[PDB]
Amino acid sequence: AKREPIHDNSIRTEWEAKIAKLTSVDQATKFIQDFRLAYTSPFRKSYDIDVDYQYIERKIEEKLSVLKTEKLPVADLITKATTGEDAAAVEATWIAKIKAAKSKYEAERIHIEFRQLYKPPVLPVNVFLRTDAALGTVLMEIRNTDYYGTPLEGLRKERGVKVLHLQA
Amino acid sequence: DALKVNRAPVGVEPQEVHKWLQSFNWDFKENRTKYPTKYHMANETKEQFKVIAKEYARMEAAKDERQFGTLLDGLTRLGAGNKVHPRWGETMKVISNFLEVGEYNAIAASAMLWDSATAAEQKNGYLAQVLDEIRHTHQCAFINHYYSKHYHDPAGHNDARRTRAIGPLWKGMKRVFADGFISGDAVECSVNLQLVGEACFTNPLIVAVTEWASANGDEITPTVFLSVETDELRHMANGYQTVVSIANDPASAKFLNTDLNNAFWTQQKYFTPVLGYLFEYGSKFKVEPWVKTWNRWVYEDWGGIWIGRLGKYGVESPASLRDAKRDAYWAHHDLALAAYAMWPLGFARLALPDEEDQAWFEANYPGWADHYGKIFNEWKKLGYEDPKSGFIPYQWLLANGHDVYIDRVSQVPFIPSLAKGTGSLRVHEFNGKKHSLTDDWGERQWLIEPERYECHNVFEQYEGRELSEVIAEGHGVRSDGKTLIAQPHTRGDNLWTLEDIKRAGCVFPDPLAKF
Amino acid sequence: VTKRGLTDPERAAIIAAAVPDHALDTQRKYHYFIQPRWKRLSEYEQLSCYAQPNPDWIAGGLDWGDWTQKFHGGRPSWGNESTELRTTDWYRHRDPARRWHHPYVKDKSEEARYTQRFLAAYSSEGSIRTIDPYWRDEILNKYFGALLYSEYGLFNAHSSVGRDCLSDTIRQTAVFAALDKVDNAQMIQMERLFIAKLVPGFDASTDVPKKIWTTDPIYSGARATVQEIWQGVQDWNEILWAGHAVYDATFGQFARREFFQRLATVYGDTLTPFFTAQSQTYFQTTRGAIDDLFVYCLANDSEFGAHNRTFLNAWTEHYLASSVAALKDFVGLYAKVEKVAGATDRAGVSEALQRVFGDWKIDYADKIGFRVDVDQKVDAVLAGYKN
Ligand SMILES: [Cl-]
Ligand SMILES: [Cl-]
Ligand SMILES: [Cl-]
Ligand SMILES: [Cl-]
Ligand SMILES: [Fe+3]
Ligand SMILES: [Fe+3]
Repeated sequence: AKREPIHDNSIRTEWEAKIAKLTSVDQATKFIQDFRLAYTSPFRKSYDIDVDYQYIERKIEEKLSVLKTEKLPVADLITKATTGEDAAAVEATWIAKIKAAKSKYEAERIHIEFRQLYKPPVLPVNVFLRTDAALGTVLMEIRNTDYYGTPLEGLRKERGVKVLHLQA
Repeated sequence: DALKVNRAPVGVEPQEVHKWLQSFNWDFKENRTKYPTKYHMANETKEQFKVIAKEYARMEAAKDERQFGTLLDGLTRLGAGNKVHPRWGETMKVISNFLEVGEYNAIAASAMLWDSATAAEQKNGYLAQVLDEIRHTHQCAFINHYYSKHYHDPAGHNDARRTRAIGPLWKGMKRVFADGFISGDAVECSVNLQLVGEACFTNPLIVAVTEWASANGDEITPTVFLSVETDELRHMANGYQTVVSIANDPASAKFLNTDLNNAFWTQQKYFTPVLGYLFEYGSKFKVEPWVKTWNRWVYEDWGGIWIGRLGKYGVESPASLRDAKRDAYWAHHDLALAAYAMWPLGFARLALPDEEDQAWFEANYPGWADHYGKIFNEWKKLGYEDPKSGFIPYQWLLANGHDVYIDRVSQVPFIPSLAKGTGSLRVHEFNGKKHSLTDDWGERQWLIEPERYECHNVFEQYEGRELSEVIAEGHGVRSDGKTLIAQPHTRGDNLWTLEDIKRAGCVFPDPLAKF
Repeated sequence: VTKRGLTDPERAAIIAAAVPDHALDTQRKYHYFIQPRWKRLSEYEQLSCYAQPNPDWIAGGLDWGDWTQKFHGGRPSWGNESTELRTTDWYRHRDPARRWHHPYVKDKSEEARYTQRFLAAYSSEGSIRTIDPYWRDEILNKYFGALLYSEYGLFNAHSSVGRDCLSDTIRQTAVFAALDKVDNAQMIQMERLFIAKLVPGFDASTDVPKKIWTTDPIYSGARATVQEIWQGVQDWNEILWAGHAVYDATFGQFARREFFQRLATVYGDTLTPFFTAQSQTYFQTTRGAIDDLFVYCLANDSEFGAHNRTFLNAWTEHYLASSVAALKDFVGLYAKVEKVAGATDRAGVSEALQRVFGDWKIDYADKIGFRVDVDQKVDAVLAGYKN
């Protein structure tokens, strides 16, 4: 109905209050994963904070990152995800998943979900970036094969849009 | 020995060093690009220009000294900064600052291409462009810096790096000349930047801007842009060498023409309407009708000759070229309606076409008078220029059923009920959100790649808010804190303030609520 | 000849009638809202700052909303995922040399043209006649040649930095640092090509230098480190810090200044100091900017300083170990040089290492809270000095 101001508003303030209550890496990791699944990507559960979610995500990241440096052994910052998983094992899992994808629709959701679950600070930056690059290579190879082969009418059905208007 | 030696005077020329550059890279297992890509640039690729760092600096510094002499010595003595027709001085607020973001993002794009290449020579060609695009960022900045000091209206010349964020035309510039340059397969980015952006648009555009500028009294922009132009052939060559470097990869036959067609459509979707609008409506003295210019630049020079030279590497002219040409007749006039109607969201002072301009438009675009001419004349009669009127044409558009939509992919505005161009509205709901698309090529991009295209539009951010509050929050005011930067006329009297905007009660709707 | 509005009488009269008779605002300072680092806003800041169009969700950005086009999968055009370090404002960095493009190329042009005048005169002078031939042929040509590969690798480490980094002043600092490094490599080869014109039989091909860089134990640790900094990571702050503030500030300074520059002036080499003068000037210029980014901006960020120090200290521990190993391999080269007491003997190398590690402790380690025992590092390297 009526948006509040862009950069300072009650939605961002409410989420800042929630973030301030996070006191452990485990708690903040569940918080950020739940947040990214709920509010990010075309497959998000809700657009209710659309104009604020990117700023809020930044603030969650900052909280988790400081909790990591305050609470974790330094070596874990290099070798582990904040889920407790080994970072190289996460890379191996998700590369294998996308290499097994049978369509661009399976592959796109694998890549999107990898980012929702493991975007830094969950996974170390160097491991994340090289995994994201490997996944994107495969996703593009599948998507860009015969890119113009399906008519728009077919793509609309494959995507699953509800068509609300087509100008004559 | 210690007594005998050849004492002839010798130095070492740049090409003598460059001969050895290819040998500077070495083999190791991890020596490969970090970025996602479908292609492999061949390790033996060469570069056309044999430029080493010392010679790079020598050649660019010499150009700078001539340029800054003209600007800071000669033109200042002539008072030339205030001898520009106001319409054009206002247009340069937008042209220089919007092009600046393309220069800036091209730095990062060229560095990503340097990362993509393996051959030291190909890396070095991209590196020269990295440095040139820094130069050009500071050159566009310098134009607006000089206008800020010497032109009668410094507002908007002096703060566009924040005030551009208020308005809708900035979002489309970010697609073609910021995000399109850096977000994707490096080869897709190279086609957006070098093969299309520069070879099709920037190379002739930079020169054309200088012709419109000099015609309208601006000698600042020719001084700078004619120097920028001397660097561009090296960047077009980088794009050529991108294609050469992948020609033996089987991936090129699978993928290259798709990336090229998508990039061509991307670039033209913005520049076809926007450049014609800035040239024809942002000028007093006219150089050439945009419809003629577009056909020469895009269809003949680029789509024919320049892309033809890449046929030996499997490149085809874009499948979407004919569709682009069909929209180039009226697209910029359609855009003019939106730009004039939403003037308070800009950072420039606009001028409705006067009687002489109207005659020029109808002579070169028969049919203009009976459509756009009548609309503009009605807006003037309703008080377009008059701050006491409470009249802003975006509200007239809504009252008369002429809704404005934003393409989710290109960010370009579309008014289907008034458009003479070829766009057509598609509205889809996906996972609880509605999306408006405006052509077959962009709709395909969105349907296949929805996670690449999640840009919030001005109606989504500003929904239900009153216009003067948006402008004030975005700093769209002069130093008195109340007079708008943007204006609907170019005169020195009767400038609009926040209170004058508030009188209109313009509150942003959700254009997709009806669907 | 086209009419120009400035000079054509009719158009100039039309323009004069259209131009308001007074200015429409008084604020003539371009990007007057930039926070100045110094007493007055500089032209460097005006032309550089906020050119990058970051939104509010990247610290310091003035724009809003998502990017218009992202990578397949969703990677943003620029994003916080690009580095572990955090800050209240990515735009804070300032190069103390205030280099925008024009002063950068102006200064390098001076060096470009003066270099060719110097070479034409040096060849006319015949001054190469007094260089020690063994230094010239067996040490300088081969091992200084091989060093160009270190400079070239550090150059290339910047490719992903130039794409990934999060503000305009940082991008300029990074690109100018990169060009200076490739310049160093090109200048080493220029010196070798010049000597080849004066000394019959002197081979300026890179074949032998490259074989040494890629296979000689003397450069094994250095090459391993450069390969890791360039191609083993993508965090752009990790690259700049490891490359310039650790590896190049220890190994690089030792090789360029303590080995090639210093020993040139014990073996009668009147040519090499002209070339090392440039690389050492570039090193100190780059250091000024690297220091501002990592110390003023990041290690001492009001909200994230301790967090950033945790990462910077972890990186330093790792890359200092790599650089110590690189120097331990490198000091094997002294077995091949003519002894000069106080310069190439174990005691002379010890003092050289005390300078490099002692200077490094003051210039970087102390500033990020990294504890380092200088004598320990000196002794660790000297274990590689052959008996
Ligand atoms: Cl939810
Ligand atoms: Cl596990
Ligand atoms: Cl600010
Ligand atoms: Cl010899
Ligand atoms: Fe440029
Ligand atoms: Fe360019």
